[PDB]
Amino acid sequence: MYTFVVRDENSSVYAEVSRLLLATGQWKRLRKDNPRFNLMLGERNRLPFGRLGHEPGLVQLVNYYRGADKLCRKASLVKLIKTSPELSESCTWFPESYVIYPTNLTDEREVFLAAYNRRREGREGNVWIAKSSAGAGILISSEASELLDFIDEQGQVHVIQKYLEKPLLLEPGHRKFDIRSWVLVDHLYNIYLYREGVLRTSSEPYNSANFQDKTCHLTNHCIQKEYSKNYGRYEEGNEMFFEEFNQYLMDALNTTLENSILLQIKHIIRSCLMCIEPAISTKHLHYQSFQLFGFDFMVDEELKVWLIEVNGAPACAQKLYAELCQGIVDVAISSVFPLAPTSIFIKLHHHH
Amino acid sequence: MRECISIHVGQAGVQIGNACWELYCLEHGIQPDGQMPSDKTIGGGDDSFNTFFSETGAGKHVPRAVFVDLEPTVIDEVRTGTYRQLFHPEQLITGKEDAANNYARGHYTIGKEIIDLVLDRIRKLADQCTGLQGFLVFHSFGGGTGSGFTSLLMERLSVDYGKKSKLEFSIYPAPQVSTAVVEPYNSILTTHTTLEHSDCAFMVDNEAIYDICRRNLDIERPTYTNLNRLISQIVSSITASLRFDGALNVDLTEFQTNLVPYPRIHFPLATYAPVISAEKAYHEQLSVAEITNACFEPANQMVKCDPRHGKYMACCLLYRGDVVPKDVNAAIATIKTKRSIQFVDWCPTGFKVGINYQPPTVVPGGDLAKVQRAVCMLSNTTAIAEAWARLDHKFDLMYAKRAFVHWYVGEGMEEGEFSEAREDMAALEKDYEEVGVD
Amino acid sequence: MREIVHIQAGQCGNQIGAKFWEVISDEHGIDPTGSYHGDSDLQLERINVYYNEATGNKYVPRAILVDLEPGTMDSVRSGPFGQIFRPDNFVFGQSGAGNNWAKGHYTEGAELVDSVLDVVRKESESCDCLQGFQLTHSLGGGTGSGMGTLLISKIREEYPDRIMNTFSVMPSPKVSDTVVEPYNATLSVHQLVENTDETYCIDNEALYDICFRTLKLTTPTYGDLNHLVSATMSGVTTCLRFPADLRKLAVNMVPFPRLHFFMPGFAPLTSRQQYRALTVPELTQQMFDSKNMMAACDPRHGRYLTVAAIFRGRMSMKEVDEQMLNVQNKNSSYFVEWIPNNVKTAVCDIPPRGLKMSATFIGNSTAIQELFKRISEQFTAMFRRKAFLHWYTGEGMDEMEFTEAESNMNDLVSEYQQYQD
Amino acid sequence: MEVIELNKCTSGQSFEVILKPPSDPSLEEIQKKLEAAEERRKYQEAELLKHLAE
Ligand SMILES: Nc1nc2c(ncn2[C@@H]2O[C@H](COP(=O)(O)OP(=O)(O)OP(=O)(O)O)[C@@H](O)[C@H]2O)c(=O)[nH]1
Ligand SMILES: Nc1ncnc2c1ncn2[C@@H]1O[C@H](COP(=O)(O)OP(=O)(O)CP(=O)(O)O)[C@@H](O)[C@H]1O
Ligand SMILES: Nc1nc2c(ncn2[C@@H]2O[C@H](COP(=O)(O)OP(=O)(O)O)[C@@H](O)[C@H]2O)c(=O)[nH]1
Ligand SMILES: [Ca+2]
Ligand SMILES: [Ca+2]
Ligand SMILES: [Ca+2]
Ligand SMILES: [Mg+2]
Ligand SMILES: [Mg+2]
Ligand SMILES: [Mg+2]
Repeated sequence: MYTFVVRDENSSVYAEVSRLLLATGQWKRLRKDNPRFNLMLGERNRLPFGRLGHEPGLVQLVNYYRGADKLCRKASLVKLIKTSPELSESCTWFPESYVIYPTNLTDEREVFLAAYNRRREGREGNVWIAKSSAGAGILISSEASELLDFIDEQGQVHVIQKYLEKPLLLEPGHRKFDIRSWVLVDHLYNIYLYREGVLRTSSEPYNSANFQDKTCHLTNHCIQKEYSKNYGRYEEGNEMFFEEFNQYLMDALNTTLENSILLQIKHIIRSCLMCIEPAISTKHLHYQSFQLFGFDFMVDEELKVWLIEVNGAPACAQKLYAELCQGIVDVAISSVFPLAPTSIFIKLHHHH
Repeated sequence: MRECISIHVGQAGVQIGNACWELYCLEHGIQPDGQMPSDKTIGGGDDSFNTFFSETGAGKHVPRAVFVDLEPTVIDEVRTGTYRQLFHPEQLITGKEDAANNYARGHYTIGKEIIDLVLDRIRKLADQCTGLQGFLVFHSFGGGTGSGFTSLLMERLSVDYGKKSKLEFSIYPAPQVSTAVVEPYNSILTTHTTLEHSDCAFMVDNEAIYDICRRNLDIERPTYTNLNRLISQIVSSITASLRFDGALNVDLTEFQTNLVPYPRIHFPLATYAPVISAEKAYHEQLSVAEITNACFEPANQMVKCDPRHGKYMACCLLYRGDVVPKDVNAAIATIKTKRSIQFVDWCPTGFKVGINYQPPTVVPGGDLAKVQRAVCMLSNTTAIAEAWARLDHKFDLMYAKRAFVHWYVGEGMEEGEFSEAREDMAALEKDYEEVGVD
Repeated sequence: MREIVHIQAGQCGNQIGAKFWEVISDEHGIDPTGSYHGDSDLQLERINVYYNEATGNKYVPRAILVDLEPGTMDSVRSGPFGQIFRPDNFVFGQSGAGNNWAKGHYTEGAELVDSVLDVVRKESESCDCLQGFQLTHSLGGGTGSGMGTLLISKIREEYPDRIMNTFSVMPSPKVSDTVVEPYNATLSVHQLVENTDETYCIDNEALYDICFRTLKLTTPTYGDLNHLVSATMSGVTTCLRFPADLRKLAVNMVPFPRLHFFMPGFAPLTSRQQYRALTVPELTQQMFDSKNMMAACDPRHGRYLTVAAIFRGRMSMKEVDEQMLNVQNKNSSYFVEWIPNNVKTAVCDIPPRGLKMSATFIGNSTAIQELFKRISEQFTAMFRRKAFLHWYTGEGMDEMEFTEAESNMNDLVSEYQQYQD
Repeated sequence: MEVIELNKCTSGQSFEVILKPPSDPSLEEIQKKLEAAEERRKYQEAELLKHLAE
């Protein structure tokens, strides 16, 4: 009989994993402060890693990798890419980004302006986007003065990265979108990619001559369902799954989702996770870690995939909770604590 | 030459002291009767090993050590054991009943009655020193004597020997080998009152020594003898520079200088490699790079924690055996390019290295195999603050209900000394965070 | 040299105490005449803890036999190991206590208490370093209950800083001599709440059910009940008699000064299929099973503040840790989570006479409040009607003293109740 | 990657490698603490004996 504790009541994913664990009749939930546990569905912020793996005779497993915040933070991800030889500063799949501290606080203010002046002089498209982790607060603009003045009015670190002025637009609609991939990394650091993804689409026609109205530029599920007037028109909940999106790429572009996009996604997922493996691996540690990741991608009119951000505590598509949460238990939890297919994941083999 | 007086307090300090001095004798060629054939200056000399041994006219080499315990069964082993001849009786001090795992009982009730006697025996050792460096104090966190009487001894040592350095070898409490529920109380009480009096302290987590013994030595259920022999190798590595000819860590003052930039943060992390089972058919001898890289593996640290998520303030590499500087730097370069070694911006990113050509000695019939080269890394990581967190949390669970507190109040301790001590540890945890986190 | 002075008072106290000295005297190789005849030095290692060494290598128990009537102690003097006790250590009267706590505590017992303390003082003075005292007695009678608690009170006055430990047989209507037992037990519990560091609660109802349902004894006797108490007393004291400290034990078992009433357990308990070997999992499953416990309290009705186990015999110490850490990690809902690592395990290589390996269980559980609740209920059922009070008021006691004992025990239950939540 | 302060002798050598440059209570007061706790023990035992005498 295995024991687990829940320390994040707001986790829709592990609320299901926890519900499934109890359904097996071989997992017993304990009070969130009971140390004699096998599995910890820990909190997002300030998870007490230093207290794991010190109970005699208990193999302990936690659903977060200590150190993965380096990847799941706007500014952190930028510094990781620019300072990591595995990713280098010439990383071809990550938009040119800069870390900018508000003037009321290293900082890349000047380095951003140099690249800006270069584009402005060369007649090139010079539209950037400013954002931060403390957002629901985003600003898209082509003037550098507006971008920097918007970050000073705030008080937290921000990031300015190039705005993809040529995004691939679905038809009919002429509308932006993004791709959400779910990636599970187990205690052995095997990288499993959920076969099911979701395209969070914009129900508004993309308009390059008006970044003021951010409902056709931002494909967030909350913004489309709150400030967009065509929500749920083309697909239910502004969500298109891989089957529909794949068939579209064949009828329209004469290509497949695997060849034109998924190869680059799998490559980007591997590159990011292999990079930090030495820093976060629990291979020789006194406890084990796994974690579900939400990778967000952009696709341009050349079918080139770009990495937007990586979410360390992602949610799932309503239609995909059952299958994916079951997959977590199968490969992540029961692989360490077995019970008394055709997998839903795609193993991204790599060198450890 | 400057002398070092070792003090062993409580069962843990006495039995670890017994294991170290056994090893020192094997290392310096001293026999159980105290005789040292290689010592050509009979009844005197200022050699490096004389920092730990005085000499009688009869050529006996007497440890500059004091063993203190409130109950006599552990020291009586020393009095009748293999090395009973090394120490004369005045060096072995035992009461008739212990502190019952009660800090207040060892610090106040019993400690008050025996403190002046201990200081008198220590003064006798100090009177044989032409230039005393300081003291090395061995004790447990959890025992009532180890915690309670040790902290009182440190306070008095700071009075009687103000200009002398004091180093600790402290045994951190682990449930796998402890039967006492109150050790979190004792550990925090004694760390609070000892902090300002200790210049550098080497914590050994019994949980670490235990797994190293089960994993590397294949000891299914280790004993204190197994733990103590392994612990005395690390201690021998740390005190070798004081007992042998060298230039790194040649006196106690150099430990604080090289390992403690901030006085309160004086808890270096010890890592030792390799530990090889003697029962093995025969092991492939590891290289300088391999044993150096092992120094950044959590599995051979004296305290289980993740240095990859701390910051280094200092770092010493103490090699023993067939090692030359060429191999060391080759391994270090290779480790920087692979490992996660983040230093504080106000400290250089460097490694002080010491090499002693004599390979590690091992007690015959012991558990550790004879290896051609070994290294002990002393690094001051903020990652060791995990050990304070764990311990402080257990304290909080019991103190929230005042569990077992009446035992301390009953010996004359005020309840406020609990919160005063816990607040100090909370500050200690804040210091580690201000130093190692952005 | 950490000596323990043993005291047994009253019928129950001396009959249970007698068998205890019969059991451990067999374990230490001491024959009925005090001459050692074992074959292991471990038998003599800690022998002075309970035995004095006399001329001719004779070992004399450090026991003081007390009673207000001569009957029971005449049995001991004529029983198996009767000759091994010091003649001067028999202190007794002739009036008896009539199962009356007031007689043992204020009138009859009060006249006899000083001569007992002279014997205690004689034994303590000759101790190199006295650990503390241990008393065996019942709470439902007069001498062991009434005078026993009077002794504990006077011993704590003269030795305030010594550990006071008792084995106390709690009454039960099922195995009950007189109806006034609830009265005597309630009056004694208050004394024990104040003046003992550790009290092992032994419930005659539990000892009965074990002898009936588990041991398959059709008609249990007091002798059969005492065989279980002897086997338990030998188990809990194994840490003291072989290769630790009374005060150290108390420190790790007693988190609150008044909650020092333990539930002991023993394993195996086999019926005469008695030669079969008992694996470590079986020792552990039984040791924690309620049917193996002698407090007649269902531990699943409360929570363990602290638990101690002692395993005896040559067994797999690695497999011991695996099984103990299995009962904890498979029922941690019955252990308070605010005392980390409150389950301790000890091993001893010498098993009891006739067992390859055994396990003794010592638990500080809040389920023990069920025991004091039963006693409190029986007490109130009679006291509300003042039934049988004249036996006690006739000895100088006042109804006020009963009202206070009632409240004291109900406060004790309230205290147990708050830590169970 | 610089080596400095290389010291050599018969029984070993020591050096320093740099990979990157940077960016009490008096004796009286102790007696008081000890004697205060002893006074609190004496007071607590006086209350016990006073209780037992009652
Ligand atoms: N590594 C190691 N730890 C020990 C040894 N002896 C005791 N300990 C640890 O020390 C803690 C208990 O402290 P002790 O040293 O036994 O107690 P004490 O210092 O004698 O003080 P008292 O309470 O008076 O007995 C437990 O955590 C033990 O695991 C030993 O020989 N080696
Ligand atoms: N450089 C860029 N070029 C084009 N579009 C961008 C962009 N940066 C952000 N976006 C738009 O913003 C949306 C995602 O914003 P971002 O992920 O930075 O904020 P967020 O983290 O609060 C949303 P989530 O974490 O749920 O994916 C995408 O749908 C994308 O269309
Ligand atoms: N287990 C056990 N209980 C007993 C024995 N003798 C009496 N009792 C119990 O003890 C209580 C009676 O107390 P008793 O010792 O006879 O009175 P005392 O001699 O005046 O102290 C009743 O609850 C009895 O059930 C015995 O030999 N064994
Ligand atoms: Ca000499
Ligand atoms: Ca000082
Ligand atoms: Ca009379
Ligand atoms: Mg986000
Ligand atoms: Mg001790
Ligand atoms: Mg009777």
